[PDB]
Amino acid sequence: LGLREIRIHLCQRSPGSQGVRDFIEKRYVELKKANPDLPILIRECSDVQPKLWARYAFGQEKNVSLNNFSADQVTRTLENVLSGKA
Amino acid sequence: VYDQVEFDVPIGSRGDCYDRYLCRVEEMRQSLRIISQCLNKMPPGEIKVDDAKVSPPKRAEMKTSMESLIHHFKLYT
Amino acid sequence: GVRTSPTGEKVTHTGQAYDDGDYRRVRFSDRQKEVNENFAIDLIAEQPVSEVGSRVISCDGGGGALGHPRVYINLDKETKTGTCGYCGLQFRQPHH
Amino acid sequence: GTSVKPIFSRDMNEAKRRVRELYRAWYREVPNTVHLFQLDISVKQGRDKVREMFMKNAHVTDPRVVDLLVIKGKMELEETINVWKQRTHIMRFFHETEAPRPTDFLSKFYVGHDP
Amino acid sequence: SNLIEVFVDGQSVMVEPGTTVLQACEKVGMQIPRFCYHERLSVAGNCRMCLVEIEKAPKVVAACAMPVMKGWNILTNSEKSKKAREGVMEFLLANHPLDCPICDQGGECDLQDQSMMFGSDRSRFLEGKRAVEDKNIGPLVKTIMTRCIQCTRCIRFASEIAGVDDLGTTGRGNDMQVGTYIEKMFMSELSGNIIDICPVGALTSKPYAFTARPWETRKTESIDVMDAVGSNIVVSTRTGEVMRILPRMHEDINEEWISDKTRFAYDGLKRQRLTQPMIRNEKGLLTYTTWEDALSRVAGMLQSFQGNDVAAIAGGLVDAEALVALKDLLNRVDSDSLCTEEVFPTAGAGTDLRSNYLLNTTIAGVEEADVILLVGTNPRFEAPLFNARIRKSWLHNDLKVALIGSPVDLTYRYDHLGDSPKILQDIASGNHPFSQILKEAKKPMVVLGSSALQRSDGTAILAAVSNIAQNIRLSSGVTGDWKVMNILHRIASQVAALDLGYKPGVEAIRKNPPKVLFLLGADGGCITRQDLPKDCFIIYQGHHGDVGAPMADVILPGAAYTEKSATYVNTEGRAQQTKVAVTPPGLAREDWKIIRALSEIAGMTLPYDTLDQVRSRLEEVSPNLVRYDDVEGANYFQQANELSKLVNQQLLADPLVPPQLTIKDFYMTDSISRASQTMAKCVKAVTEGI
Amino acid sequence: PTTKPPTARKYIWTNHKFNVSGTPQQYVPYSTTRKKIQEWVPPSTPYK
Amino acid sequence: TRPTIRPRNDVVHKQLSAFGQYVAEILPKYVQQVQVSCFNELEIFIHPDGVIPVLTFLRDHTNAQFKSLADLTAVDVPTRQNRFEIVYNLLSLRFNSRIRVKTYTDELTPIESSVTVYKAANWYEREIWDMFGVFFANHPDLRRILTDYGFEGHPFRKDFPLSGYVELRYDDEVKRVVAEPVELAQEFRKFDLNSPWEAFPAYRQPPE
Amino acid sequence: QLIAVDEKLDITTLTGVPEEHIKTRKVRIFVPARNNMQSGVNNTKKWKMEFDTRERWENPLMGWSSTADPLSNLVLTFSTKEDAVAFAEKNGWSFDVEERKVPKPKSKSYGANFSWNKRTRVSTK
Ligand code: SF4
Ligand code: SF4
Ligand code: FES
Ligand SMILES: [Mg+2]
Ligand SMILES: [Zn+2]
Repeated sequence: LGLREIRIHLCQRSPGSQGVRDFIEKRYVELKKANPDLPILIRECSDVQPKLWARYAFGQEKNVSLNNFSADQVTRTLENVLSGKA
Repeated sequence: VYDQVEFDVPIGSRGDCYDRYLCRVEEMRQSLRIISQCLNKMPPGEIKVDDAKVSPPKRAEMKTSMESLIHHFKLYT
Repeated sequence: GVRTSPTGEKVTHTGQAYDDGDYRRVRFSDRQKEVNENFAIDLIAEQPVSEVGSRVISCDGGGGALGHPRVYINLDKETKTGTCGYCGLQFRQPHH
Repeated sequence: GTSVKPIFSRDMNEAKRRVRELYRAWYREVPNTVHLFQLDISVKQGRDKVREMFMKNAHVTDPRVVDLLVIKGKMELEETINVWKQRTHIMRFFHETEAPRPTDFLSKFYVGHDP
Repeated sequence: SNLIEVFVDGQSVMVEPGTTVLQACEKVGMQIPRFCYHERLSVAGNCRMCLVEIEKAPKVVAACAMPVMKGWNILTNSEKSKKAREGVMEFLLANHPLDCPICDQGGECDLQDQSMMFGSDRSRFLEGKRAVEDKNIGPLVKTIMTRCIQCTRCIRFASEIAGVDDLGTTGRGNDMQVGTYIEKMFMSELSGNIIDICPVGALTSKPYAFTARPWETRKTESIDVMDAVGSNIVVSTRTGEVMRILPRMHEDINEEWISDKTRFAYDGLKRQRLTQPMIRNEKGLLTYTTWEDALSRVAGMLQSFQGNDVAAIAGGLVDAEALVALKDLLNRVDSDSLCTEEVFPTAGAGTDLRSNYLLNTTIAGVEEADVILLVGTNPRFEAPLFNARIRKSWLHNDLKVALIGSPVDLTYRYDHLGDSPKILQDIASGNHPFSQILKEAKKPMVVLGSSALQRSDGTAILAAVSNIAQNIRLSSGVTGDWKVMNILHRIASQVAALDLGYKPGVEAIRKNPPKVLFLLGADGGCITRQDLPKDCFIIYQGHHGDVGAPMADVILPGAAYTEKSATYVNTEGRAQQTKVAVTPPGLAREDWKIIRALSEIAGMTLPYDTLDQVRSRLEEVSPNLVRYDDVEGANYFQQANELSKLVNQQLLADPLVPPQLTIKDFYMTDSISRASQTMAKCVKAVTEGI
Repeated sequence: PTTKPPTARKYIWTNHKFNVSGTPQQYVPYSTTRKKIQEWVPPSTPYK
Repeated sequence: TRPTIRPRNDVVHKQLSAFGQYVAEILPKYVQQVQVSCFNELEIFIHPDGVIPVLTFLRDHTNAQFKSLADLTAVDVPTRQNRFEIVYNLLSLRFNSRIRVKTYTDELTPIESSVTVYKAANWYEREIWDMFGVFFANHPDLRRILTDYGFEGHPFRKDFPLSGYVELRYDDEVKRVVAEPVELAQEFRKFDLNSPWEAFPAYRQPPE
Repeated sequence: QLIAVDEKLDITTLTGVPEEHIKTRKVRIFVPARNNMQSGVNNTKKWKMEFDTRERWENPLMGWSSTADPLSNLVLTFSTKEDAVAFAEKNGWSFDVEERKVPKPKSKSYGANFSWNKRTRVSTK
């Protein structure tokens, strides 16, 4: 229930990652200034698919696919994870 | 050098054990003949090919000259 | 130059000797440990240094073809003796 | 097409038929092997061992591989029937002097480095 | 385009102008015999072994130095070429000593092999041989100069690659000798490489002498962990023992060379090793125990506590697999106090963006820059091969180098702006001439050393360097993808730990002192028992007895980098893997296996059971850790720079002083090199000549 | 050897030994090299 | 050039080349290649399907009369898609000549048995089956010849280890010989011997 | 006629290899690195397949080096990477492939040793 880290795996030039890329290019910084003590690790995937990882207390974590999402979709799912839902 | 020696080839006619035994005894006699010829015609000279990339050099040369030591080392390793 | 160890085991010229806690020592019970008594380091140290009147000397170990490959040794360093890499014999130039 | 030629069987059905014939022959032979070699095992143990060997190669899906396995099994049966094998050869299937090795991670970690 | 057509034995080849005969021959797979030519050194042309006949020409040419011409037909196997080779080999062997049985070069000698392949099989030399006196150039390179063939490879390497002009030739004619003409040690961070370049047994390794033959050795290709360069190496082992370390060619990283520590620190692994688990007895003394007992004690202590009460510190030689295993294990306890000894600023972007803590230009990119700014670093000793690349660029591309910090000797001429950090702001405000110089630089580089980030004002220094890179990007525009910003690391484990989410620095431990502390090869002495509460449980896992082991309650013997297949990430960001050369001694085990066994003992069993499953977990956490030669990545300099300008902490009025000011501080830096007797000999030799 | 004596050397045995197998003096093989890996010795003083 | 170098014979080279052309002309359905080595040995590379016809021709042809099978063995080259190379050496007493016939197979492709042509083949094929695992169809009695009873694997394959996988000893608890995984007190020591310099320019391969 | 099998080649059941030395082994497919002590390149032409290193221990009686794995000396030669990959796949071994490392072409100029204004001029010969 207690979020500890966020991991975003986005591919460098795959089309399906484009929206995710856009998000990092536009609205990552604001998020970082909203949660200045929260690890948001941005890493690169191989040719498979985008992914978002959310880790919680005591080692529990789950992942949500960000394939073909736009920037609005990734913002929506991210603020869904940061809030006490889903 | 088997083209330079004279000997006969024993031949059987029955194809049985006895003929093969006779052939082997006669081949021993022919071997004595060939050995006599080889003893009389042994020539002088070296006993391995004079090519140090194949045959090892003599010990005296191996302890004297650089190329001989190199070739001895490489041929034995 | 064979010396003994605290357990009494003889020390080889390579310096090998079992420790007190080592169980392998049991292999020498009722038997003996084979040790060669002629330490080559001391024997070659016993040989006198040859003095020659040339900057370069040659060594083949003695006996001609029954020795080692013939090598040439430089004797320019005054405060050192030239040593054969095969035999261990030492050569120098007359000094003082 | 992949253009491959057969050994004996055209597809997996004929291969399975040959497997069943070989299994029948081995099952029939087991009691004679127990009697002739003077084995201390039971007939049930021998038939279970026979069953175990067949199960090991159960996964194979290629008819040529199955054909070769059946050929090897027939060769082994011929060796056994003619008493070309000795008692040691028959008992080698049972690994009676090999100490058991645990498959758990902790047991392997304790004993050594091998995975 | 401009390609010209030549012929090798009648076979047509298209080559660029300026290509030599040897390179044209190489294109069709024909290797010309050589002794003095090295493709990474200046052309000499003195050995004369490369003579080849050009069709319709009466004089043979030196293939290594002669450019090809249009329509030339190179005859590599003609009578003239073979006779030239035989004559040159005869001249080379006339005065060579009969030393092969006692020469360490035997079995891997270019002289021996080329005599076998291109020379005669016998001698007609009926005179006496020359003998020259030996030279002393230090405790690393053994010298027997009667074997010298005067190819001058060592001199050219020393002048060109190492920047040291101590080597030369004295006399002339048959009496010409290679040396220093005075008693002087050729002491350099790259000196040992002259053993490799020397084609004969004239120069050899002193620690390696008389121990092995090349045909005996088994070769394992792996990676070096003595710094963050990630040099590719070959490990030579015989009958379960590590015999020596050799360079392995990687054009992008080290490309033929290794540093002296990388080459001679293998000696340390043979002593002060942890071989068995240890606990504390009734008298507070460390006593050998079984794996079960130590693991049970650690598991009970770990089940006792939870959260902030558990912490871990990762040392400088830890691999990615063990790091992720320990992170998962401490996460199961709901602990997030996973730290490294090396400090990186955490404000702003921090570790969120990879480019914030990487050498983004990459090691190869140094060959394309025209200006490089060095800030608070000593690249010569922190990253010797990176400094070698800088010198290569300085020599061949007329690269301009400027340094901010103490005036160290870098083996090339550089401009010294100063040592105060205020200069950074002066370059960030545009009130410095070097700001103008950077403005007109179309391929500029700024490199900030990790050792300069260890002071309290490291965050402000990073912010100032980011401001300089910002002004470069703004004034000069965007040059495509050049990645001006750069961070130079010195610890092999730092980049992987940052990738996995470890907290850089040890401050979190100081702020919340734990009751259970894990020391994963941590030997920097950053935290002692004074910084921790009494009766604190300390666990050390490693391979050497050093700073960390005597203070621990339980000792868990691990494997060294030569004893496992493990992942290490470059200061570039490139992930590479080592291979097993020998197995861990005694009862020591693979580190991730130790952590997994402990997790199973403690009740929180980790999912992975094999190495492949641990690497799958690594891919889950950070997918770049399983791409084993990739170095390309995205650049997020804009976001990191924007996040770096909201904290305005101030600089300190203290000069930037690198931790290693001279060569003596180079040899012993980590646990393995501190246990090495060869490094101790090097320290004694550099502190006093004698 | 009475008319053709062998060359004298200071290291040649002065007393021949026959085959000693099956006796206490028999040869026993052993490794002639020293220890390869040196272990860490913990300190003898308490740590707290 | 004279004393140490082996002399060459050109009459035999010409005759062998002519006979190779003759055989290739008569049997275009199976002959893929013909070669004459420079020490005067003639080889014919054929498709596997022609094992029986070609051999029969060579055995019974009036101008060939290769009525003796000197040797039959296999060579394993793992880099080839068809792993195994089958080699027949034939001798003609009428014309005092020798010929070599080569074909190929893989692990799963049978080769027709040539026992109907040469009786001597009977054991040779068995050996090939034992050492390499190549199956021969229509063999009168195909089984192991060289290895121990129940031996697993084919030891002459390149990927088979030199010391194998099992070793034998006598066990007193079961009072019999038993087999166990191999353990060696001294591991066999691999030597890396090849020189890094090319020896024979006449055999240099194109750089691809 | 033909039967047209549509499976993947798999000969592990016929090679006689024990199961442990099939599933737990990792093979490496690579072009060997040139020995840095010599300039010859003739040993960097072919592909090599080798097995992962296992434990070696000292023999108690003579101190010799003892092993328990039978594949410690097995090294295979291949013309191409694809051939080695196919062999490893059909033998059931899991493998790691390393791309061939080729030295990049270099621009050599003997005249540059004596440049009028560049740093490439040599101070000694
Ligand atoms: S350098 Fe080479 S040729 Fe000279 S002695 Fe040593 S091994 Fe022999
Ligand atoms: S010491 Fe070695 S590298 Fe230097 S000139 Fe002599 S042979 Fe060449
Ligand atoms: S290699 Fe060309 S002269 Fe030496
Ligand atoms: Mg050398
Ligand atoms: Zn001597």
